[PDB]
Amino acid sequence: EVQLQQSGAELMKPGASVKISCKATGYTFSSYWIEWVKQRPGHGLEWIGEILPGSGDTIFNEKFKGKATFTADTSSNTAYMQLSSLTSEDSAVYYCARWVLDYYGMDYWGQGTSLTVSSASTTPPSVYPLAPGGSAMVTLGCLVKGYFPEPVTVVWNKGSLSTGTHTFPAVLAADLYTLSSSVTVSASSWPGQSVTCNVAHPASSTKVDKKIAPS
Amino acid sequence: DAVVTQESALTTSPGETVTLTCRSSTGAVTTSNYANWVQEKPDHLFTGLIGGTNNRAPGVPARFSGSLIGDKAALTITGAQTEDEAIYFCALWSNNKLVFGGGTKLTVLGQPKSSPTVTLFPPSSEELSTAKATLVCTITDFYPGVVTVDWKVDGTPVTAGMETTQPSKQSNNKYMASSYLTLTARAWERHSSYSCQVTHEGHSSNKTLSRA
Ligand SMILES: CN1CC[C@]23c4c5ccc(O)c4O[C@H]2[C@@H](O)C=C[C@H]3[C@H]1C5
Repeated sequence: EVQLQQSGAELMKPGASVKISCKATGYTFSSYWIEWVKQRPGHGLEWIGEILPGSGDTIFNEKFKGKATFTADTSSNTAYMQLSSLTSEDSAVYYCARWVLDYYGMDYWGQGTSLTVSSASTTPPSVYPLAPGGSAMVTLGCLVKGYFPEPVTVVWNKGSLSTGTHTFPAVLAADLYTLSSSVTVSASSWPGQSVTCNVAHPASSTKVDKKIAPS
Repeated sequence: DAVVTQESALTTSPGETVTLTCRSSTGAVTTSNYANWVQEKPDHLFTGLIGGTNNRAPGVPARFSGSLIGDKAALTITGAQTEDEAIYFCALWSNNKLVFGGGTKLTVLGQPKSSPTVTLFPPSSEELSTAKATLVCTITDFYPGVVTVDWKVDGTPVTAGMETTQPSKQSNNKYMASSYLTLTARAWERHSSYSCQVTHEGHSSNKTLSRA
């Protein structure tokens, strides 16, 4: 039952410092090298370096010598990597992985830790109804624009409408997030009946109910 | 500082044999590079498959095997399973550095191909009031999950203010995504016909509307 558990997501400001942990279980932690890897969109995978807990010996990708520091605790069976002077280029998902000598490779990987280095402030979204251009089915929607940070939740008719719902992944539009959700219902239920989307943005603690009305 | 190159993408069907390669810019890959192959499935879930060129990691299915083909390292997956869809990365040890390839996105066709359903929404009156206009193009039920979107205003291509999401799986296992075209309300009033066209597997599905 070999497992490596890493610390949760991090949101840091430029110039700060973060310490990512990697807890091992199911094996003798001091006897295996622990690799650290950086995954940034459009940059595939970079090897930061590695550490052997038993000896404390390390090996760094020269490019990361002044950025990362490796530590380990054979008492708590945990390895850590600290990244200093954070910049936007440090934003990515970091992984620790076990290297086994006789195998000559990395077998078990941690789940990864998402580091977001930003100076953006919490911003509530604007919610706008999406109605058809005025078939057996009809699709209605809601636009959730300009919020930060993720996420937002969208339900229809307070959850009473669940089937036929499509809440899409968000995308960045000028440094803020934009998301949309749609619901497809029988053409006979709308406008016949009411359809309301309920949007919530926990971070800004904002909630908006917008009824979809024929244009 | 060798550069490791892998095929960007490959598609296979269940039961088939597929072969992935890993090349070094330094030269022929040798057993001294301890070629590794790791697998990343949705929600960035990594796990090692091959180490030291041909050693298979614990618990890894026998259908996975590593070898060298010519001057490159290779990963062979026999009797491909739908669960084998993932991004496969190779890693080579050279110059005291572990270098990763850019990864190969393997698609395993686990369901019938499906053209997308496109729906186009005009800007809401409430938004226009803020001197803003966002058209929303929803794209659902497509497979494989790869599409390109093109917007046109009165027949002419427009990309400014345009953003398109990454595709994601729906509950029925097909894919969905959306695209947005945002203009100022004043600009939205300077055009008549708006069109969202989605190309999938070499076939374009179009949806349009008129402002007035
Ligand atoms: C990826 N990383 C794993 C650990 C270590 C190593 C490698 C190969 C064979 C070894 O026996 C071995 O042990 C250490 C170290 O001595 C030298 C290089 C490093 C490198 C590659």
